[PDB]
Amino acid sequence: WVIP
Amino acid sequence: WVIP
Amino acid sequence: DSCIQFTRHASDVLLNLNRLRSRDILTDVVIVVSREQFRAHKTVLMACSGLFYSIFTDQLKCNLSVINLDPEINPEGFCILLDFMYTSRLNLREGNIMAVMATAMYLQMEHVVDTCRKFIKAS
Amino acid sequence: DSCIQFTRHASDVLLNLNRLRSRDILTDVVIVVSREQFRAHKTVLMACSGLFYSIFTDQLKCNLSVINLDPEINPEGFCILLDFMYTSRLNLREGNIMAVMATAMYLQMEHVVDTCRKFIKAS
Ligand SMILES: CN(C)c1ncc(Cl)c(Nc2ccc3c(c2)CC(=O)N3)n1
Ligand SMILES: CN(C)c1ncc(Cl)c(Nc2ccc3c(c2)CC(=O)N3)n1
Ligand SMILES: [Cl-]
Ligand SMILES: [Cl-]
Repeated sequence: WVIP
Repeated sequence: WVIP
Repeated sequence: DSCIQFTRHASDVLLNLNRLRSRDILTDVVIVVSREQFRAHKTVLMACSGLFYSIFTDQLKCNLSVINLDPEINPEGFCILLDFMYTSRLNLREGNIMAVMATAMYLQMEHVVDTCRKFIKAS
Repeated sequence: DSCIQFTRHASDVLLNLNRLRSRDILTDVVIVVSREQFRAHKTVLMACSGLFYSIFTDQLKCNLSVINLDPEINPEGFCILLDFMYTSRLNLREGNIMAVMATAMYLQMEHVVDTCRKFIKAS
């Protein structure tokens, strides 16, 4: 999971 | 396009 | 093999599937969650959820145009997860994380359950 | 928004759609190319091809279970492109590049046409  |  | 690969292809496919959903094009099922109705593509639901995968591979349920979820399922939690299925983006907030995790466990969306468990453990 | 994103989600969705195709699950159209028949999901075809997008948004053609391609279309070129649609992987070879480019131009798959033009220019 990432900060888009 | 890339070499997978 | 000796194949070449287009890096953005899967993302572009999902973006177009979401465009079809937003215009209600070739949607073939309505998911009923309490009073709320959500139109979707059976194939996308199966691709994202262990629960929908089991439902639509069933020789009888594969032909249903309406699926009613357990009354304990929260429509907002489902909406956030349906958006995630079509975008890869999860709107996880303090006020919705419990409903999102419970809906993801029911829908059998393992990666969402994992990030909810981690975000809850941190707080 | 304040969304989080699962990097592998789109790839995982496409991998599952290809698994459904390989098992012939919820396929809703057969594409006829000369003597050869290819089963697929209308939504995936639309998501990848400007030609299928135009066909299945048509109020009459959206309901057809069989689509016949132009007799000039090569079944191997189509097969390679159908595999690309479901995998992001293109089996581009010296012996098939002309048929692949011609099929991609007909199917309106802009990124495939672009790599074929570049590979031809190099040789
Ligand atoms: C497991 N399998 C062969 C498969 N093939 C095709 C599809 Cl569409 C599919 N989808 C599915 C099944 C289980 C799960 C998911 C999708 C997401 C998840 O967390 N569990 N799973
Ligand atoms: C252009 N548009 C709004 C849109 N919405 C939904 C879908 Cl499924 C779609 N697909 C499509 C259209 C044109 C092209 C492609 C897909 C690939 C391409 O090279 N051209 N295009
Ligand atoms: Cl997931
Ligand atoms: Cl393309």
